Amino acid sequence: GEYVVAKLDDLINWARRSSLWPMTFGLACCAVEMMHMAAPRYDMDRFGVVFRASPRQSDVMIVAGTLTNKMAPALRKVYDQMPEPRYVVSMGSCANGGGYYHYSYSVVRGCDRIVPVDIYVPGCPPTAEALLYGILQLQKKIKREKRLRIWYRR
Amino acid sequence: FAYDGLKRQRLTEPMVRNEKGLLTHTTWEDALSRVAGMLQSFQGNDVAAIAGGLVDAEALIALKDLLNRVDSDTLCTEEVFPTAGAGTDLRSNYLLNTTIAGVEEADVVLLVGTNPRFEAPLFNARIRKSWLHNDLKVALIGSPVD
Amino acid sequence: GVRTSPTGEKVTHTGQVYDDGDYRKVRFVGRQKEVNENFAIDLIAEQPVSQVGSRVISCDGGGGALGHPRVYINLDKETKTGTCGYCGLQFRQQH
Amino acid sequence: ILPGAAYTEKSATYVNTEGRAQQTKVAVTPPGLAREDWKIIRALSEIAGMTLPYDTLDQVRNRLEEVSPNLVRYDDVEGANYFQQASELSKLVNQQLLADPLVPPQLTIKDFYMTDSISRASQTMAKCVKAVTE
Amino acid sequence: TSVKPIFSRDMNEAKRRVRELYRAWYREVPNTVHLFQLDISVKQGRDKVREMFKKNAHITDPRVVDLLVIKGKMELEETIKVWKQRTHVMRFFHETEAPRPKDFLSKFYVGHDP
Amino acid sequence: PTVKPPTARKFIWTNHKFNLSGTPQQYVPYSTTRKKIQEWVPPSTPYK
Amino acid sequence: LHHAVIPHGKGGRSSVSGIVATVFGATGFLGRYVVNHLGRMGSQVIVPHRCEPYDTMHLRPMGDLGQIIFMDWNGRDKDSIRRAVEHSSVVINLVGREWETQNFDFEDVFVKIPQAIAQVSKEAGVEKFIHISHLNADIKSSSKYLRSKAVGEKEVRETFPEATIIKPAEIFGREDRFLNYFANIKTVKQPVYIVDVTKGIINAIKDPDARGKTFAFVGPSRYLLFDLVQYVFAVAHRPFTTRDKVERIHTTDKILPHLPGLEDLGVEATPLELKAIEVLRRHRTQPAKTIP
Amino acid sequence: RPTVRPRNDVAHKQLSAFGEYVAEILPKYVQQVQVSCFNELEICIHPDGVIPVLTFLRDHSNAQFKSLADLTAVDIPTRQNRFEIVYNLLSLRFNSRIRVKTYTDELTPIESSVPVYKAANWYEREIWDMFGVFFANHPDLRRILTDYGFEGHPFRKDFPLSGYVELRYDDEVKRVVAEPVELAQEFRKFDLNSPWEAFPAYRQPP
Ligand SMILES: NC(=O)C1=CN([C@@H]2O[C@H](COP(=O)(O)OP(=O)(O)OC[C@H]3O[C@@H](n4cnc5c(N)ncnc54)[C@H](OP(=O)(O)O)[C@@H]3O)[C@@H](O)[C@H]2O)C=CC1
Ligand code: SF4
Ligand SMILES: [Zn+2]
Repeated sequence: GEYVVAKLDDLINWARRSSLWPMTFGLACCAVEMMHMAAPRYDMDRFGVVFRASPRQSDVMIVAGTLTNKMAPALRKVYDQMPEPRYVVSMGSCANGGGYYHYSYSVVRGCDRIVPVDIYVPGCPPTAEALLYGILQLQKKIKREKRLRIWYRR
Repeated sequence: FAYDGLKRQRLTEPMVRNEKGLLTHTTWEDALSRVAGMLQSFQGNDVAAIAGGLVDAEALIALKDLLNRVDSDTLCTEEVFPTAGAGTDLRSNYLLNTTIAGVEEADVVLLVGTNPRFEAPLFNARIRKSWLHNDLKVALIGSPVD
Repeated sequence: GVRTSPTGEKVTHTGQVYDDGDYRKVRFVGRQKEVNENFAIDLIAEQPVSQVGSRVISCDGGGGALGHPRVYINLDKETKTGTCGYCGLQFRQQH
Repeated sequence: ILPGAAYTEKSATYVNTEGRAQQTKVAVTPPGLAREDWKIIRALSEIAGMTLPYDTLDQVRNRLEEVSPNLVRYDDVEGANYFQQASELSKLVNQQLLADPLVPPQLTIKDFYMTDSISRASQTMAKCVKAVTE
Repeated sequence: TSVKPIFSRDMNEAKRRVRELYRAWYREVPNTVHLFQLDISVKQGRDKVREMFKKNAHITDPRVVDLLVIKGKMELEETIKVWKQRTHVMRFFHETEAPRPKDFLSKFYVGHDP
Repeated sequence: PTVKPPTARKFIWTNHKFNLSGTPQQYVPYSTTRKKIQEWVPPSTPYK
Repeated sequence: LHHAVIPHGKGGRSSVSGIVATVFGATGFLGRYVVNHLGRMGSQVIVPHRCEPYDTMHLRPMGDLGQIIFMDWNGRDKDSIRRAVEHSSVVINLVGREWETQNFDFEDVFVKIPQAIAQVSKEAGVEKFIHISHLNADIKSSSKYLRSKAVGEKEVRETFPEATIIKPAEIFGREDRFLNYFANIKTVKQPVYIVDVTKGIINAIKDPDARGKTFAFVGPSRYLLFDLVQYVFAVAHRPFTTRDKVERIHTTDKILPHLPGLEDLGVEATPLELKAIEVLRRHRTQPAKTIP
Repeated sequence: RPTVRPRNDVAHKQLSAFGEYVAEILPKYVQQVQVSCFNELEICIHPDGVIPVLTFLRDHSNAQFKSLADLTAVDIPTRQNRFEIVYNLLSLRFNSRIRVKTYTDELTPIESSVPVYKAANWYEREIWDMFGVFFANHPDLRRILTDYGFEGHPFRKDFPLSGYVELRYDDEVKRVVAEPVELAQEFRKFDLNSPWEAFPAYRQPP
């Protein structure tokens, strides 16, 4: 029986990591490098990562740029409308911890004050390749998930 | 250079004696309750205070006001000063009335029972300045210190 | 020169280690304490003293422009060696 | 034991040998649970039902002014007079001089470095004492 | 002591603007509680509005009063037009800020701040 | 590196490691300085 | 106090409360509020969890960097309990299930697991222990849920005598299985607000007089179950589950005058009428009569 | 001299001459005229002269400063009138730039220049938001950059760099909340100024 549960986890994990549909908050500079990840050289679509997805068909939110206090409530609302399972990738110093505006009166010091974060991509900005490395790292995180194995043991 | 002593042997928490007679950390609430209880049960000469060398004036008057409210006037310092005659009635009895800068105006200085070099190094330096530039005449009654 | 404490936690080259009652070592439970094992203080001590035939030698740390600012070391005292203030290499005037 | 603050950790009034009142400023706060000294006594007075009539630094310094007005004249040297009156009283009672010679407590540099709790706790002052005695 | 006025030329005219602003705020609270789906009562909303006015009761400069009303009108415009979100409206109530101690002893126990 | 090998140093890692985030070998930050203020330790024996 | 746990700051996110807490059952209803209030004031929180890390994600924003630490644990593995508690100054047990599973019955969640946490905490030297029981815990209850709560409540008091035991009534709140339970459809009830229970728990950690005591957390008003369910439907704008669950809902809320309550920890009980709409607004597509 | 920026005396004279020209024509408002060593002309005016002086520079046939390049403020707390209002204008006809400066304090309105330049609309909103200077007769004066309900004017020298409040999501109330700002690492103030004078040419008489 546990053999069945192990293989269904593999199946659903494979499907979810193989069809990661992102919503990008293109907040600032870092949005440019995610555009270069979609561009032909890296072609995120070839991994199953569609270029643009609506928030309600999205699986991963990519916070790409500085999150201000004025924008923080809007970002939380979009996260709360994401169907589950949902993941958050924080990309760039600004989103990671405030970066170069960390000491500003108007900047949230890291988007993890507003939403939970699964992957932190460092850089100002991270290169398109560095972002792609972070996306592939999120895929490996999903591969490790054991939702049914843990469900069967409750 | 003595500032590094501010990082050693510091008192960081209130302490009280426990059942075994050893000092043990406690809260501010608990420690002050123990003191307040003993303070409320004594009056007059049963309560005294001694002020150390580095105490500030705000704490000196607060402690004086507190013991005065149990009718205690035994507010003492470690350093003696004769209470004979005027005592501390007149400030001029216990002050450097000439002022430190006044040394540069003097022509004779009589030092009595003191070693200013170590007691007041910057005061002694002000004497040497006068000695060097004003041809000040200095005499000492006491030990022949350098 | 890495050593462990009575708790088994490794002491860093800066002498850091959480003591017995420090809760903060809970951060290492299920993970690890990053420690660099190549203590620079011990590595420099392994270098031999260079014997030179002059009162003053210069050191730039090697590699020319890839080293450190060039400094001149006085070797008049025979009690000890001349040590470069930048890289720690030692020099001694011969006889 | 009530942990107080050192002179680098409070804004507090000191009067030098001239009678000149000066104040410190807080450079760092007291360590751990230590508190400003006049606040400890003020807090103690309230728990003992004898609340003192001042709640801030400015108010305790208003109190200091009621007792000795010169204590809040910062950097000023207030002259003191009436040496004649003091001299008259000093003669009223005759006390004999002891035969002991006048010997200062500090005779050499070794006695200079440690004279209070702060300097007695200083490792630098210990090195100085060792250096001049050896 | 001659200065350029903002709107009011004296405190009597300034006070008329204050009362108009208070009336506008008082009447808007029931709508705000409904549109923003607030969990406060209308009484709480109006009590908060009254509190905000009261803390500025001691002003005697008509220019300062004028600026306070100008800012009050802008705050009301942001609320009426739903430029604010629910978070902005609820920031007047400090719902997650545990009360700071006020008496001397409580402040003495916790830290060094006056 | 088969044609121009890197310069050898004794301290250079002989075994490369890949990204270890999410494993028991992940880096955990901590302060590398020692305690600054030393508290006074009361005497062990009783004497009030 | 060890120097690391002396309080500092102004009680905010970046402050240091001096509390180092292990919260078992932190991924549930009560746990999310407890962890939030601990992280609000800058406490170190250790979160042992049995579930997927994905299911602990909502806890991460609750503390500043490094203040929330997650660990795996198994209720039946005492070594995993020892790892989680050996650095803590307080242990909080919120473990429980409203139903039984093939792997865990009520005697496991409410007796065996709490006793093991209490015993290992005692051995590890933990000073404070806070254990959540139930107001209606009773070995003669018709509910196997409430009978186990009584047995375990006794074993904790014996194993860790200094434990603070808290006995809440039915707790209502956004994620409750009480008001939501009625909205998803003889007896007097005295339900208590989730934030009140959380504040009571937090103040028990600080209060030294709370050690060794047993508290009953109840709301300010008593209601007939019929009058309460009627009010829920009115608030939800709606025209007006296991066997053990039904027994609990029909058990009258005990009145234990001798026990200290929320007012003995400085907490004012929140009336249901103030907070009911908060919980029931999402259910939308006359205050209830109270017993004097 | 390869490293020294060359001077331009022809432009310096032209701008100086136009500076006198402007001051002769608008003596009611012009308080000072100066030309910098890198050839920028600044007219300093009484705040009453904003509309007349700007209108003259836009419309006069020897001016034709049709473009408002920028409008901003500078906070100088030591001055009685701490706010300096700066208008940078461009004349395409004469390929020239000019700067007009006036002043105000916290409580004194400045006349809005939207009637002269429609570009002024948002700039004056930004000055209101960042500095708290009120512009009279503005078609729509309100904050433009700061968050809704934000208190204070961040660009004032006495406003702290990190402000007074910071935001986070709170799970208990299920929304973003504002709280007094605490920093895990305080911003480290640096004292960088050398104690030796750099530029004798600007020494202030003692
Ligand atoms: N809510 C109420 O109305 C009242 C509750 N209580 C008590 O308060 C405590 C918490 O209440 P609540 O938070 O509502 O309960 P929840 O069911 O909401 O959360 C229960 C917690 O227990 C954990 N848990 C359950 N079974 C196991 C297990 N076998 N091994 C390990 N962990 C386990 C769950 O973790 P996972 O997510 O991994 O399942 C979850 O974190 C419980 O003890 C409950 O009985 C008392 C009175 C009233
Ligand atoms: S992290 Fe760098 S590149 Fe990205 S938005 Fe911030 S400043 Fe721009
Ligand atoms: Zn060198």
